[PDB]
Amino acid sequence: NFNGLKGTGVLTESNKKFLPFQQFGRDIADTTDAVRDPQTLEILDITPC
Amino acid sequence: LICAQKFKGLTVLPPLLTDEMIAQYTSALLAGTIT
Ligand SMILES: *[C@@H]1O[C@H](CO)[C@@H](O[C@@H]2O[C@H](CO)[C@@H](O)[C@H](O)[C@H]2NC(C)=O)[C@H](O)[C@H]1NC(C)=O
Repeated sequence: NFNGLKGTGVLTESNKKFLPFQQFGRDIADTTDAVRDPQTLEILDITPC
Repeated sequence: LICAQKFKGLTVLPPLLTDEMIAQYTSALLAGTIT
């Protein structure tokens, strides 16, 4: 739960190129697939269980 | 990534007959009708 970003699954490590103003990540199915942690500045990827 | 976004329960199953066996049947029919 990162500021209302509730979900269920594992959080693997992703290293895709983003923009400083771009923190969210969506997909074709309009689901939150890639996220940026709010405290620390790395990138996580939601993968289901 | 349109093929790999199938996390939402949408699976594609392979056919029982593979391409090599289908081609072998095709060659068998061709041989039977030529010789
Ligand atoms: C969040 O606030 C903490 C202090 O409460 C700071 O984190 C420190 O950031 C410096 C960066 O120069 C590190 O050297 C320290 O080790 C950090 N301390 C920690 C994590 O306890 C900073 O202001 C903020 N941190 C982030 C990651 O945004």
